[PDB]
Amino acid sequence: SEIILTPKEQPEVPLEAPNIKPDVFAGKSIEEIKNIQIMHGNEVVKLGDFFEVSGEPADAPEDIKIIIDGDVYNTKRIGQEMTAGEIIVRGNVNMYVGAGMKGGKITVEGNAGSWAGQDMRGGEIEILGDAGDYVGSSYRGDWRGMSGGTITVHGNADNEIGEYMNGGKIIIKGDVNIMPGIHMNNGLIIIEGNVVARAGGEMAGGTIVVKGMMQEFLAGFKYLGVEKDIEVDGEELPGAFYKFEGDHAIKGAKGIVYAAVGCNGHIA
Amino acid sequence: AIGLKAYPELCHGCGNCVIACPVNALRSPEVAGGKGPTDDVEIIMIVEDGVVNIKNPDLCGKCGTCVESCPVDAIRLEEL
Amino acid sequence: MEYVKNVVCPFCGTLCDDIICKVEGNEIVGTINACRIGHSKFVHAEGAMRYKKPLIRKNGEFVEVSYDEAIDKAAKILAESKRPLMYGWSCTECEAQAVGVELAEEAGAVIDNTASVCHGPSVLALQDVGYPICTFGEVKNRADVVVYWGCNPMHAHPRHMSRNVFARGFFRERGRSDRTLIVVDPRKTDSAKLADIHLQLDFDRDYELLDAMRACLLGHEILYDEVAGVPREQIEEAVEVLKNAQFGILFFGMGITHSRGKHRNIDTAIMMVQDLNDYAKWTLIPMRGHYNVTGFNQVCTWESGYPYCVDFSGGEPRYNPGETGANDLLQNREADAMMVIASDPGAHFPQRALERMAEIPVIAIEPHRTPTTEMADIIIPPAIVGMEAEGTAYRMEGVPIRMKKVVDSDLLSDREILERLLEKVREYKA
Amino acid sequence: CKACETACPQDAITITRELPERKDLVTGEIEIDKDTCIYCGMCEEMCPVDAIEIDHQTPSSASPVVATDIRVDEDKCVHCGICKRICPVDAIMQVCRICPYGEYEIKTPEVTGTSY
Amino acid sequence: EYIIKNGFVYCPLNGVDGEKMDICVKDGKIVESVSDSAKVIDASGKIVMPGGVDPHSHIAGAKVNVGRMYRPEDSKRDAEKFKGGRAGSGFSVPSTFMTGYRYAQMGYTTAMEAAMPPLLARHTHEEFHDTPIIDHAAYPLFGNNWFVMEYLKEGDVDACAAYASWLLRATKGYTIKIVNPAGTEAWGWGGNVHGIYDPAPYFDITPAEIIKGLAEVNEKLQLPHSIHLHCNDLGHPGNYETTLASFDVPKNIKPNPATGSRDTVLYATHVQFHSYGGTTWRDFVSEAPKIADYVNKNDHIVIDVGQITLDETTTMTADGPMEYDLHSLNGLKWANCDVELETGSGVVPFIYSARAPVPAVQWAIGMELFLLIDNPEKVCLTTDSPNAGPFTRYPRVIAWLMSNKYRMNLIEGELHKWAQRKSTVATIDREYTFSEIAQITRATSAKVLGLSDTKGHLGVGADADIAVYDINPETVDPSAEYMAIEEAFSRAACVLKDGEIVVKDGEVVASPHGRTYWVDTQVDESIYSEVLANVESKFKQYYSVNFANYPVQDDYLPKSAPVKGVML
Amino acid sequence: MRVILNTGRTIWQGQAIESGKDLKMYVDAAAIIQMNPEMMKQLGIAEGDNVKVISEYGDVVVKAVEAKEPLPEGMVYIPMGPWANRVIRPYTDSTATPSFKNIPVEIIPTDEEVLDMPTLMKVYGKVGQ
Ligand SMILES: Nc1nc2c(c(=O)[nH]1)N[C@H]1C(S)=C(S)[C@@H](COP(=O)(O)OP(=O)(O)OC[C@H]3O[C@@H](n4cnc5c(=O)[nH]c(N)nc54)[C@H](O)[C@@H]3O)O[C@H]1N2
Ligand SMILES: Nc1nc2c(c(=O)[nH]1)N[C@H]1C(S)=C(S)[C@@H](COP(=O)(O)OP(=O)(O)OC[C@H]3O[C@@H](n4cnc5c(=O)[nH]c(N)nc54)[C@H](O)[C@@H]3O)O[C@H]1N2
Ligand code: SF4
Ligand code: SF4
Ligand code: SF4
Ligand code: SF4
Ligand code: SF4
Ligand code: SF4
Ligand SMILES: [Cl-]
Ligand SMILES: [K+]
Ligand SMILES: [K+]
Ligand SMILES: [K+]
Ligand SMILES: [K+]
Ligand SMILES: [K+]
Ligand SMILES: [K+]
Ligand SMILES: [Mg+2]
Ligand code: NA
Ligand SMILES: [S]
Ligand SMILES: [W+6]
Ligand SMILES: [Zn+2]
Ligand SMILES: [Zn+2]
Repeated sequence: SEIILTPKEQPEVPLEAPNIKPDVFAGKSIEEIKNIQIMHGNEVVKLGDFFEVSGEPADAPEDIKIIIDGDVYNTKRIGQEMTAGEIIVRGNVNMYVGAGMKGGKITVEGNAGSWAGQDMRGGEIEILGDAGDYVGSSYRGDWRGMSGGTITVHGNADNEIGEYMNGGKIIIKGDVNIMPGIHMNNGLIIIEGNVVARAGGEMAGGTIVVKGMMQEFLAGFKYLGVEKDIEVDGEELPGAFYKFEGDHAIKGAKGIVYAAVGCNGHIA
Repeated sequence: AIGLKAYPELCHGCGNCVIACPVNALRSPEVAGGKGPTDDVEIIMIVEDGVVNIKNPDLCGKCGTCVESCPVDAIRLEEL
Repeated sequence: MEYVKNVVCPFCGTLCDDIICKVEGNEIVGTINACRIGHSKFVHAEGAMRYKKPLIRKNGEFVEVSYDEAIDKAAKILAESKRPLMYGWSCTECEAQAVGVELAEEAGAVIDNTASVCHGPSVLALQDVGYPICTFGEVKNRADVVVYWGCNPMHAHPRHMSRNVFARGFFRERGRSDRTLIVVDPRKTDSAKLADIHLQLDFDRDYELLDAMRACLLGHEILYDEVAGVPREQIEEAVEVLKNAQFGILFFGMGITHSRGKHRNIDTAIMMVQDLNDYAKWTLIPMRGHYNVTGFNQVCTWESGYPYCVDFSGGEPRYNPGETGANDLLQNREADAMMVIASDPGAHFPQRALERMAEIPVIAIEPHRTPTTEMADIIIPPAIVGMEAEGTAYRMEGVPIRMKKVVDSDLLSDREILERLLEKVREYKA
Repeated sequence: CKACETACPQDAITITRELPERKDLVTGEIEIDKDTCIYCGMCEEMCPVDAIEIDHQTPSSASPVVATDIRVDEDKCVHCGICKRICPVDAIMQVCRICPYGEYEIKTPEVTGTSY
Repeated sequence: EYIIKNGFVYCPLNGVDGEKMDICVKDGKIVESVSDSAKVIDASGKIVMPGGVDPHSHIAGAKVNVGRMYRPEDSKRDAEKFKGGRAGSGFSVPSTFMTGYRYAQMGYTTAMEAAMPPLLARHTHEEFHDTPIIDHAAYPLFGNNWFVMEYLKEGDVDACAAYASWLLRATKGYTIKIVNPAGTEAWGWGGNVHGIYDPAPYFDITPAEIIKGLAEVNEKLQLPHSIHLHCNDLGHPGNYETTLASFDVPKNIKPNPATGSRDTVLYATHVQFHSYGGTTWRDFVSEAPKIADYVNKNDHIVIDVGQITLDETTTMTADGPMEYDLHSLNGLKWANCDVELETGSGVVPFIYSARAPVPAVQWAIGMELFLLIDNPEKVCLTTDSPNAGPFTRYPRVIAWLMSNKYRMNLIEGELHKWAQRKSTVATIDREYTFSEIAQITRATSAKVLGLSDTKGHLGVGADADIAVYDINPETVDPSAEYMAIEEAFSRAACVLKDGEIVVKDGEVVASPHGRTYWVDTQVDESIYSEVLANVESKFKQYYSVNFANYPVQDDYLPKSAPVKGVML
Repeated sequence: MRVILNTGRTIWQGQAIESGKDLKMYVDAAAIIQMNPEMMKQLGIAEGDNVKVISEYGDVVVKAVEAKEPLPEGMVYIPMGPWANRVIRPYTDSTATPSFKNIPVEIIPTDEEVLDMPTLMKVYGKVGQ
């Protein structure tokens, strides 16, 4: 069930380890896991070369729990496209944690880099620290992004979280920077802290909730008034919210920004 | 008398005056179309070694169009 | 003295091809038609260092070596590197850029051009929402409304206005008088001084202004009574100017790629240009900087499928700007070696990236003394494209024009240097 | 009514209300014959709700007119009749329909809103 | 030399239909006999055909690379690196090295880029240099050219013929391409033309007059290929009448190639998109029977279909106004490029979902065109790649044509029922033979392009461009085993290119550069000098480059292969 | 004084880079800060006086110059170059492109000298290899 990865000294040239996921670890002895391939720059190497490996094997990915007992700030793509099981990282991760994930759960106990949960389809990612740009985003050029799952950031995130979101749910308990929900089509974003600017820029649908303060907003939204005790995608919200519909720079736009009245009188 | 005078040290070589001038336009179809002349032509001024350079001041009719086209006051109509 | 005509200028993306070069001896001593910048490249400035031979830094002091030694030391650096960065490209010709793509492939390198510090954000935006452009000739002969948005052509593309605005076109015989000129810039630039309309908006607020403009355009009311420092009433007056155009061209530049929002500033601008076409013909052109930044993005795209920030580490080409871009690898300390060609990141990268260049092997294929050569370990001087070497370059709107060889040089061209660098990188890997 | 919002010594109250649009409390027809119109501007000046707009210009030999268009914005017009009475060349046709057709064409206003 | 022994040879131009027979090759040519020291390629139980010849694809140029550059998501879905060769990416619009490799894998050895803007011609030729193996050519665009419109309005066909002569030499091009004539010029102001009698703004010449005049020019310079027509009113319900009217305009022009065996004056491309009935998208119906029957009765026309492959792909055309309309419909990212005095272009992604009613009907229309046209010598296999689908799907198009079962499985399953209700595809039981497919993938294209002396056939004198497919026609059934047909035409067992082995067991094993065919024409000195004096005058006034820098220089053609039009 | 730092092109800085970045011409064209005349008087400086520019990200000494292209109130202009790039914002927000324009900085007069091109680069401390 529990397979322990203890990281050695992390390299300046980052690692790419898409193969660190329950789906690959299933049905493998400890030694075969040491021999799983990962990338180290432009060189193909073995997982054993940068991690000690202990624990007990298992045949099915849902019964597998990967624990990375140490900081892995310079390894990318952990949990990429995992379908089941669990990953727990006792430290930081780099980019693409859980990208393309379909099921299971990842817990990062420190920070995550950009593109955490890119193209997410299902499952859960929980990041106890701060996150980078493009939480739950799409890929360059693609107009179809995240379609399902849950991402929860307990710290702060940066720019363009939920870029082209098309389903699922992102929760930032901290602050975000600019353009949360840019080009959103569907889904739910809840920012419990503040937003600097451009919440919902060019969104066509979906719902963004801001419980803190938006320093600036966008003139393409129509003010519809105030709603109390709204409930969105199975989530219960107390208090009153200023309600906006946009972004009417986009044709047929039906997106909704809710902004808490207590800190957003200047937005109305 | 009022005449055309160049201040090359302030000049950008941008070519707006060369193209804007109707005398230059009349004599050189390429200048009329915004190009520097490649044909040999006698026109009022050209951009040479990166700056405006007056070659035939006698053809200047002091209309003022070039001056309107210069943003940095590098070509002017003034005494002498 | 010799007068060489129809020369193509090797500086900015205007890529003027009507330059006259004055040649005395085997040397370019003057120009005609070239602007102040173009002239300064063609002619040698006295006291300016023109490297005659390769150089290598042996601990703390530069020593002249031969081409074979410098290339050999450079090839070994790239061969043994596990995350090499191959950056620059915009100021050489396309066939050298093609060799660079193959060399990045062989070395498992990341190849990237100045787009990553320039109109890269426009690339990201056009990949997401589109790219409605035209060539200079349609502007000159058709353009009814000409906008310069966050660009200062009088200082950065000096002949751009004379060739596209003051020029008399087929349907625009009166040149400047037939066109409404609009400039959008927080400064009253010398370009803005010539404008009929100068929107002197608040900096970092273009995205907000473009949102109001687009909502208005599609029939909606503007929420706030002032946006980006521009009162509601003139937002609407400006949208009407654009809607009533017969042919509109939006030239845009660094004012919105470097500004807050970056690629999303270009995004909202493009889509407005797109939507304006239900009322009036409208198109846009990014004011690409170097005379052949566009040429690299073309070559790299058609050879690999991606335009810049291309990572060959896995063999396969991969592409994610923000991870695989020059400044990303340097500032996050991923790159363990760097090869610069035809570019000056020492002068033109931010502090945090220079801190990393101080720690790693830097190769510089460069003819002149620059801040990058001051940070370089190996210096390899080449023949200069457009003066001493010929090849393809691409104008800012995609028009291909061949650079000319005007005078001879004993130095090797970029292409020859890269092909020798590529041969011996293969030697080491075998 | 928002009395409590005003009265609250702590500004603790938010009262919102959506009022009907002006067009929906008013009914009539208005047309301007622009060929008859000589652009004297008197209707634009007298219109108390600024519903009439004239595209003024300086004449040129190509366009020897002092204006190129005139328009009435029916989102603003309340059909008071002033313009039609002041027009020196009777180029404006205007009739209010409130009294004959008001029951059918003007919906009784529903005033909506919330409190917090 | 090589001897390829005991293969079932299919070569329609020389009337060989599956005979067991050996093909002899020496120094890049097919020969009558070779020394017994020749190397043997065993084709026992396998099909032997000429190298494929694609007459219409978008593989090299500005319009193509915009599609590549602005679709990184298309590259991420399909990125590859073969051990011996160059990396590449792009499912719908592959990079150049991938493009040549993948034509080669399916046994194609010649492919023509169908739309090149003259001012951007260096771009096309540069991408050709990086496209391995295939011989190639490019079609410059003329149907919205300012010089063409001005000359033909005055009725001066001789001057237009001199202009075209100069332009084909200067851009190193091969055919007079025509896309939405006059309409793309109208798109320069944001409009379009509707029907063949609707003139462009200012220039005041109709589509019909442009088509006729250029057909006239085409044969007056005795070009190997005919005019290559992309009709007005593309992709709109009810346009079949505009198409049929278009087909009649040059019928009274007499073909006159100086090179090759072409006997047709009109080549109509991807006409599936021009076979639409109804009046809006909801009463949209197929009118391919009327189109197919026009083709059957008439001898002056060759077509290609532009078959829907039911993929997520990318559209890219010189039909600017149409692409903006398509972007208006599907809301997806849109690129555009108007080229001064010459043409325009647009690029939009499109998802041809089988479950959607409109793509279902369009799929049927193309199948109807293949099958209701009786004579394969009048039709070519195309997907207007990538507009209707990537060229990698030619084997699937073959499989569909060869199998009643494959089609009905798709009709009765994923295809929207509009394919049955709004077309006749379900009632059509015809299956193509291996000979008819070799005709529509080799012979018709080679013949009509004027290359049948050296391409599209296995006779003595032909270039040694040959494909061997691992199919046994005596033992395998086209109809039931359709997935074996598709898989086998996808990865050729052996391919030779100019006598050299370039593919083995589906894998690319060599990367030679192919030739660039262009057309060499000569016109009376006096006509030519006067036109070039006029051309240089408009360059000085109205172009944004200088006349001296415009023509494609010789270094862009390392492998120049001129073909003769009219001389002296 | 807190001001907004904007950076970019100048015809003189273009002439200088194509003449030579080792030349004095380049320091004169790129090691400068353009200011409105009212702001220079607010700071008590004249043309030719030097200014210390400090930001969250670095610090630099540049020569004060009166802007011939007027700036909005509160904005200053340093041409693109290594002096400006001592102080502008490096982060790319996952786009690869730094924030070269519109950066909050603190400016104060100084008697320190402007660093010439090779001396400025030694601040980064290049170690050979
Ligand atoms: N603060 C700030 N910083 C910026 C910007 C800004 O606006 N503000 N702008 C950014 C932008 S857009 C850009 S593009 C960069 C500038 O991009 P850079 O590439 O740094 O621009 P240059 O300094 O002109 O560098 C071009 C170099 O190529 C050399 N060269 C010329 N011809 C040839 C040739 O044929 N072969 C070779 N090998 N070399 C040749 C020249 O000597 C010169 O050193 O600056 C960026 N940095
Ligand atoms: N002389 C010279 N010419 C050059 C170069 C050079 O170094 N020197 N380099 C070349 C290169 S690489 C390039 S990319 C081009 C670049 O050409 P440009 O795009 O003109 O680049 P910049 O001059 O950096 O910026 C142009 C304008 O953007 C404005 N701006 C700043 N902030 C904002 C904002 O928030 N909103 C708006 N709307 N505008 C803003 C600035 O005021 C400035 O006037 O120039 C090329 N030409
Ligand atoms: S003045 Fe009138 S004429 Fe004399 S130059 Fe300037 S423009 Fe040409
Ligand atoms: S003068 Fe004013 S305009 Fe004529 S060039 Fe020198 S600068 Fe450009
Ligand atoms: S403009 Fe750009 S290109 Fe035309 S000259 Fe001055 S610099 Fe060389
Ligand atoms: S409560 Fe509703 S009504 Fe009584 S006052 Fe406050 S608002 Fe007017
Ligand atoms: S008043 Fe009668 S005339 Fe004078 S303007 Fe209003 S309408 Fe035209
Ligand atoms: S009617 Fe009373 S209101 Fe309606 S327009 Fe004439 S005046 Fe202004
Ligand atoms: Cl000077
Ligand atoms: K002036
Ligand atoms: K120089
Ligand atoms: K109160
Ligand atoms: K009034
Ligand atoms: K691509
Ligand atoms: K055109
Ligand atoms: Mg995207
Ligand atoms: Na055309
Ligand atoms: S650039
Ligand atoms: W640039
Ligand atoms: Zn077509
Ligand atoms: Zn086509």
